[PDB]
Amino acid sequence: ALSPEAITSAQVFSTQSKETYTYVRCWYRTGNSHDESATDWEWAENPDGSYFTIDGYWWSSVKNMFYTNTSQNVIKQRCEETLGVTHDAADITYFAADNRWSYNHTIWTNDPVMQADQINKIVAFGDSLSDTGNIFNAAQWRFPNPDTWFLGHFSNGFVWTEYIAQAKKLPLYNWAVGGAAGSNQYVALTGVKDQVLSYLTYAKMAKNYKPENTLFTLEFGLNDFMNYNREVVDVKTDFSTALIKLTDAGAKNIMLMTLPDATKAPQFKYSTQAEIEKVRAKIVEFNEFIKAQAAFYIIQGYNITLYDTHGLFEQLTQNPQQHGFVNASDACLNINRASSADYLYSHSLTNECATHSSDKYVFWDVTHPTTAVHKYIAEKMLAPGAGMQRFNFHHHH
Repeated sequence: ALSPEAITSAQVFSTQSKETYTYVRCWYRTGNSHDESATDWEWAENPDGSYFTIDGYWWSSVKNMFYTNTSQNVIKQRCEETLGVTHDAADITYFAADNRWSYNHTIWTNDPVMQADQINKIVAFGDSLSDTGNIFNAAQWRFPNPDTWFLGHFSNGFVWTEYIAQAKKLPLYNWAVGGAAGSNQYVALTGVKDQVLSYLTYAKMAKNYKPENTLFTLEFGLNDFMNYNREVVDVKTDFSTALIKLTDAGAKNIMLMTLPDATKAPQFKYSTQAEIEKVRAKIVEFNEFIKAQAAFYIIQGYNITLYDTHGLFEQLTQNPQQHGFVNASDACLNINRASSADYLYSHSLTNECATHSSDKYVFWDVTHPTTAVHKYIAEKMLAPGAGMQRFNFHHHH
């Protein structure tokens, strides 16, 4: 496909010189709880009510990104003042757009010249456990259905990387691509190493970029073993290639996680016991490769953190009450089958899930965890002595 070395320094100068402007689309949850995924938007405004604009330049290889010097905190504030949402689950997100026909484009705040060693952004690689909108924009906002899945997330709200970024007051730049059944119809199945290569081309257009100051998150293989029936040896090769690529490019801070036992998801109520054991054995074997890769990069001198998401998902499915949940075996939504077509449609919650609330359910659909589970994983990764102390964070009064 495309590599950072294809981009010349003449092209970097030429792209950075094109100082233009764009508008910001402020999205918000219209409902007042995580049970309701529906979103709406308004354009960001200045304090006087006139349309807000950001100066900067655009760059892409095909999937445009806007680079600005306007701080991420300023943009969020402008969206919060414009919408004036008075409910608790506003879950506001913001994107660059010239007009109503444009899709959601990431805004990247360029780094300053005066830079030390503090973490100044989060960069996510992964699948439908991390995706915040990449398959959604490729599907022209049809997949997953925005009435039932929260604006491009394969959940009813924020994913675990977004809650980590909120807690650390950092921006999150997502490269994760949802590989859920039916995703292959919008973009062809590419490796996590292709997400690293795509990232690297965008970071080459960024100003004053120091990859040692990025917190990278990497989770892959769930969709590869669940529906793309990949072999452990091939996912191992794609995973290790990606880590060689990231660390050769100067990454120093990486967060890794084991895969949860996918076979516990409600979709496996419609599977054979043979398919259960086959999928489980792949995960168990691949988790041991994730653990070895982490220990290898710790000995090489990198700042690695590893989180046992698998151990947590066992505890959650074994005894959901012990962790603040009520149900760990059923889909909150009234979906009684495993079909790719179901992501194209809106669905009601079951009577049982409307009674307990989606915050008490482990699973949102037949595959994916609820936003409450994502928030729980983030809380555990954030806990004192759970590993994040090894990263250089800024303090905020």
